[PDB]
Amino acid sequence: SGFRKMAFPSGKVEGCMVQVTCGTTTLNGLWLDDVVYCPRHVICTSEDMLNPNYEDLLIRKSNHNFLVQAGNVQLRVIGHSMQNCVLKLKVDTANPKTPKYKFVRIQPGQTFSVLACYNGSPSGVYQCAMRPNFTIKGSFLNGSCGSVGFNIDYDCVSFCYMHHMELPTGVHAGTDLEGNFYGPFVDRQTAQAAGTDTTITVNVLAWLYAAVINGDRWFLNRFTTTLNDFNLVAMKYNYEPLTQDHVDILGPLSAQTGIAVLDMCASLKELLQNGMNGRTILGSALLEDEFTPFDVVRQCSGVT
Amino acid sequence: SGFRKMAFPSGKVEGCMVQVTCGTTTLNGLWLDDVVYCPRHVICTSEDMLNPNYEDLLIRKSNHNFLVQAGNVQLRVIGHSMQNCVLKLKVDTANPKTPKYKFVRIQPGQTFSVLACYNGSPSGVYQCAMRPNFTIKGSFLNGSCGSVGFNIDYDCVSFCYMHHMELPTGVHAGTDLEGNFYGPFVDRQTAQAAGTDTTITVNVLAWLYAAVINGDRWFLNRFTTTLNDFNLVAMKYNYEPLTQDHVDILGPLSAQTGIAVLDMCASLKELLQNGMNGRTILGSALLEDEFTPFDVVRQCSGVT
Ligand SMILES: *CC(=O)N1CCC(NC(=O)c2ccccc2)CC1
Ligand SMILES: *CC(=O)N1CCC(NC(=O)c2ccccc2)CC1
Repeated sequence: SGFRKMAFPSGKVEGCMVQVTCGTTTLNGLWLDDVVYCPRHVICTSEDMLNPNYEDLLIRKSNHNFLVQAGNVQLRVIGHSMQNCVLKLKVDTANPKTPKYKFVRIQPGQTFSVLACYNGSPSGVYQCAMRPNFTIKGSFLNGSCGSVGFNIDYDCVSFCYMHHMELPTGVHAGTDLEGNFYGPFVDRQTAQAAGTDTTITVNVLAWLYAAVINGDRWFLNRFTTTLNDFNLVAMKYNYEPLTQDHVDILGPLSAQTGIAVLDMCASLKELLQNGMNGRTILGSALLEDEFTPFDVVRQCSGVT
Repeated sequence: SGFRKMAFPSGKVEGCMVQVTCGTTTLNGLWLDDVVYCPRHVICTSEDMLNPNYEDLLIRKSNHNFLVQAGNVQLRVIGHSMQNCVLKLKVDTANPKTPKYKFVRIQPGQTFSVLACYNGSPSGVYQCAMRPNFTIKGSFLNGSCGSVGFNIDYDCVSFCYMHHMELPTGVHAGTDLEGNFYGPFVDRQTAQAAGTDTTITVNVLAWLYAAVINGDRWFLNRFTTTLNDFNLVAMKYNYEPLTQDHVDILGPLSAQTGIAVLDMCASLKELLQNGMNGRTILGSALLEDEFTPFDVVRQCSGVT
């Protein structure tokens, strides 16, 4: 029993983190096979970052200007290219610790672990979600750019995120590992405001299932609802619309608990309308939305 | 910016987890040097667990009854002893992945990372605290016993916890790595009830500092208090008494923010008396008490 916000074990990814220095800027790179991936803003002076022309800035850079250090050993750079907003530094040595890996582009609502690094050294690991506004709510200080987000399927690491930007509101923007930003954000120090941070309805319901499975049941009630009725209340409270696809995805948790998805919807409706009344659910005073249905089944069944 | 519940990177500990089977019971062991550490209840039948005599049960066990598997390779057991509530299985091979390590016994209020494992395989990592009642609030299913709690100081892993027991109330009890239970708990299926789960006052204050550092400031007020006055309000709300030692420990966060510890005490007093009024602090609707002052400085300065 018990239910915790849980990160993937980080060893496989720890084995891929290096330090990248270009001029006076140090941040993190990802070493997979003979390629090191890093944010292209490594080539910027703080000055450049106001309106950088990356193709023009890159012309002034040679392979020998990209200092790549794995622990205390230097790596030899034999090539460099820009793909979107990442640099790919080709090195003469394949990472001997390369795990099986994929590059995946996740959807909003999907969760992943972040290994926060500084100067290519891991500081900690925590669980995130891609927000509906395509931001993430991270912990990232100067030097943490190039930290990555990942899922693990048994022995295969799926890299979904590389950290690039803090918005003036203290939320975070980055890319997939092809260097394409999640959402409308750019690697430029400009006016960029996040949209509405809506709540991931399907994740909340999954977490309500996790609560029942673990003994927290006070919020169960005698009511049901419809998708359309529920969605009226979702709209008013800035929750994502619930689709039949979301209902279908919650089917296994429905099966295990014997609580129909739409009955659990009626519980969530009352919680939105009435509040918690100073009570808690799995040690939280608000409705948690950074557990996917997949996360809940994984943790409640003990997958490794 | 940003502040997240953050676990230590888990690679160093992943490299120490093995599977231990005695009869029909499988759980996790910790392989450091040529010793595998595991809960002595591995030798129990579910039946034994009502009133086990461990010395008598152990007589019926030989080295060859302890099946120890590191990934897919079996380890040869050449010795076994009981120390308190752990078994030490001597193996003929030193773990080549042994990190620098210590065994430490932590105090209530101190935090640590747990690497949840099943059949010697890591499933995830999360941050905990030793509760004032000497329980922890974990996520532990059947097969997770022998999972360990740790801190990392740069390159040295300090092992503080091994998972042994779930109480009927869904909270968790275990040992240090000398096999001594935290608190009054025993490895017996009996009536064991946790005491008052009081709030770790010094941790809450540390987290309030983390909030100010990261821009969440609405709860700052025009008031101050005294240790004695604050402690009257702490008592009523089941908070640990605040000592001068705790004030001294918060000094650096005091220095950095320029908010006197006793002013921050007056903020915490008003929050206890008035509630959150539907507002949040670092994305939480309750006062977080599983960040130590040390955790807050570490994360806010980016130590690796
Ligand atoms: C995220 C990361 O590690 N970095 C990106 C930000 C870099 N610093 C700056 O360019 C900067 C900070 C503040 C004002 C102006 C410029 C450090 C590396
Ligand atoms: C924690 C862990 O991995 N284990 C301890 C509990 C073991 N199961 C039992 O002895 C048991 C469970 C339920 C009823 C009776 C006995 C599995 C291993």
